[PDB]
Amino acid sequence: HWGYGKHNGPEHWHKDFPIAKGERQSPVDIDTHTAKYDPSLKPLSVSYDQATSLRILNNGHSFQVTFDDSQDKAVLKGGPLDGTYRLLQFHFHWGSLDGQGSEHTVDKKKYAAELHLVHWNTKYGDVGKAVQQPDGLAVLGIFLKVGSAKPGLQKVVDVLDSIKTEGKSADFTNFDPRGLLPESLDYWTYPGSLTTPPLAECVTWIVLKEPISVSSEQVLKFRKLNFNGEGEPEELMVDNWRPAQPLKNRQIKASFK
Ligand SMILES: COc1cc2c[n+](Cc3cc(OC)c(OC)c(OC)c3)ccc2cc1OS(N)(=O)=O
Ligand SMILES: [Zn+2]
Repeated sequence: HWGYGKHNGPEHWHKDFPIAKGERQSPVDIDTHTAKYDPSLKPLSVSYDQATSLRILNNGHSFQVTFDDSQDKAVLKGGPLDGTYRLLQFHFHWGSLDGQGSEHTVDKKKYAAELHLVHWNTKYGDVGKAVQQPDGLAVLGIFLKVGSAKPGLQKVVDVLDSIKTEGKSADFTNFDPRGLLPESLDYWTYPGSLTTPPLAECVTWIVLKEPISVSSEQVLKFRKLNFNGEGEPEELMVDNWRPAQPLKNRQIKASFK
């Protein structure tokens, strides 16, 4: 089954998921000199004041915080989107070294990690239906660089000890995702896919220009999670990122000049 190792990593995924070689795969390198300023793009509207986090889970390839998406509590709208998208979860991708870990790159520059906030289009009623649609999901991507600590991330960092191995989960209530956002909401956008299997091409990507800073002590605690389940040979959860895919017939648009 798929993963990020030598024998089951991204270069192998196409054998189980032929769409891995598709026309709108993610992530991509963002070439800042060929991205196109689009003045018709609206500002992002991020309404997270009513968010209700539920649980944090090690799913064997990442860790994720899940939210209550049974109502329009935490929604994303505006930008390139039509309609309302509800926040479902966030998770991270990170590296074994501070020079790698992000999935998207900017002028070939890799960041230490990348935060994905996954939202689904309420027009489709449930996330399972949305993944079958070209505009089903919107993923907000935020880069992490190593520097000063990010205080709003520390509650996540402090609980990772309790979900060290695959399948462990814990109650994780009253977490405010607004503490993870950069100051500016300037963004690039392009049509893309999930970066994990089944790699469905259902995502409007929104990648923020401004990275957030995290401390070396914060990101080191990511690197001590395990891919394996408890009682299996230990395997540190690092480099759980898919490399950049061909842009093919797509245009990256920028909201900022
Ligand atoms: C942890 O990484 C991810 C978890 C995801 C989890 N989901 C949830 C999901 C995905 C589904 O199908 C793919 C579902 O229908 C089978 C479904 O029914 C409830 C729920 C969707 C997209 C995801 C994308 C993810 O990665 S990414 N990098 O493309 O944002
Ligand atoms: Zn992701």
